[PDB]
Amino acid sequence: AEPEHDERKRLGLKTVIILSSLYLLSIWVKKFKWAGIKTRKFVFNPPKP
Amino acid sequence: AEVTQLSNGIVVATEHNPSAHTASVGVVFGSGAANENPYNNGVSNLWKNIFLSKENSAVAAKEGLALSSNISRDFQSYIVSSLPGSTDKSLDFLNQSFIQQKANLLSSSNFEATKKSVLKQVQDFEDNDHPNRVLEHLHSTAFQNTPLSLPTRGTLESLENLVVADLESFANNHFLNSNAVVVGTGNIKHEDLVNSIESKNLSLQTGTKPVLKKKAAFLGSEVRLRDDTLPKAWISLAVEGEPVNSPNYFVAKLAAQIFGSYNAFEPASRLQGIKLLDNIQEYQLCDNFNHFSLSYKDSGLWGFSTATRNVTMIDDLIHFTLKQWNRLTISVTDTEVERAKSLLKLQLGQLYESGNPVNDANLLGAEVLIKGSKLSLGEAFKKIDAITVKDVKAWAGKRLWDQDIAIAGTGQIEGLLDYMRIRSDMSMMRW
Repeated sequence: AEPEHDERKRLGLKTVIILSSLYLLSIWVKKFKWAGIKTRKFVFNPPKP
Repeated sequence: AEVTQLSNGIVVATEHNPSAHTASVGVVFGSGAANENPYNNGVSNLWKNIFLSKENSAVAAKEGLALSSNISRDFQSYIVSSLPGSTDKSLDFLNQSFIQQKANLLSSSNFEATKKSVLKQVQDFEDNDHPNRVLEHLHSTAFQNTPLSLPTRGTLESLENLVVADLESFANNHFLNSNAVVVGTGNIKHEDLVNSIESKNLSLQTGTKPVLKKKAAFLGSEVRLRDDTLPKAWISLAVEGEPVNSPNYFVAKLAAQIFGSYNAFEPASRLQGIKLLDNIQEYQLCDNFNHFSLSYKDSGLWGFSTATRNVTMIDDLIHFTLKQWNRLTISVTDTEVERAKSLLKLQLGQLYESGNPVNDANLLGAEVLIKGSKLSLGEAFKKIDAITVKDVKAWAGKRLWDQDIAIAGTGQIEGLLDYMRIRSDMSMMRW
């Protein structure tokens, strides 16, 4: 019923390792690209009439 | 074209020039706004204002003398202009105001009248001088929590909380002998001035040195002063430039000349040999722009400033300008460099040799305070002509390519994109 069984799981192992890494890596890259926005600071000085 | 400078007890620096009609004398101290604190910020500017107060100014006017002062970042100067014959009476007024009246100028009626004037002065600046206001904030964010961040005119809050004691405290710590240089420009001889100085002895606070601090540093950042009620957008953007006495001091200044300055309303300006103009004139991306290479003791800023009414295309203005700067690292041409050399000489000449001795004094004073001497205009040209395309590329690849930037702006800057978008344009994709 599942002749591809052994080979399927071998490919899954490579696929899951690459994707996991890509996932962890993207998180890091995203945080870096967003650091300026995340730590951005505002100050309000009410304008005189 | 003579740079004479000798030291007795005080360091005297002069630059005599036969035909001049007038002569300027003054003392230049090796301390400015970069030596102040966030809390006594504006003390130097305050000093300048009392030195030019109606009282002290009238005393010099009777004698036929004119007063002038300039507060900068690394230095400070007090100058008195006179006729070539009254070169001695300028020194009398100089000493009388820095030893005799260094307590009479600080009266409770004079101080309050002056303080009230610098307050309306600094306020007017913040309310209307947008291009300089932006340039000042550029230094503020670029060099935050560092000496160069403090504005020369001081802040309104530090100014209104300033007292006579703060003036004295600063004066007794910086207006010292080892942190001063007496400058004389106009037509008077070096030997003519040094004698009148070495005549009157009295050291007055000799051996005393000014306080130390921490080194200036550039921090890639931005300050956005959005104001939709203003009819334009004023922006200034820059990278860490070159300090005075840097090997690339001239390479940097030449690089800024390549892009130069522009004014969309002046027919001749639209015709300059600047590639960037082909891009910005199609949709008229700005009313004006000007590049600069600001140099100070510890650091500097290299970048440009611009003003525009095309508020929906600010991103194209920034994009085309940064793409041109990318060229300095990879494809600047021989003729662009050569055009810059010629124009740099013309501007450097027009500065160093104007028909005004007060400008000469500031230029001479500021230089001798940092390097102990002044490079002759002819010496500069030799260095300028020696710059090759390879030099500009090596410089740009270190100072401009994929380097942090500092941004400041005011007015209708909604169209000025985020930091990272601007920062990404400091380079190009390649195989």
